[PDB]
Amino acid sequence: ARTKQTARKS
Amino acid sequence: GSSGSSGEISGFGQCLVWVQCSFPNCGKWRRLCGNIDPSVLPDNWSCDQNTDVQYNRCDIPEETWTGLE
Ligand SMILES: [Zn+2]
Repeated sequence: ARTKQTARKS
Repeated sequence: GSSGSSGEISGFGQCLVWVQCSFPNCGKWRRLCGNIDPSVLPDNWSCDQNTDVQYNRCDIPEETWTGLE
């Protein structure tokens, strides 16, 4: 199972 | 922000966590709650293991996360 993180942005 | 330091935490500077479905015919990325950490999640995680009932199934399409629509 791959995992990542992102910023709450547009 | 704007400086070389580990653990970026500040006001309005919120992080997010995503998990990819274990099925190759899915490969979908679902969002998770900010209290959850990817180092405490299963190696066989799937859409059926999601926290949000709006996307808790492999037969549900991936979300429009591209901005605001
Ligand atoms: Zn799935």
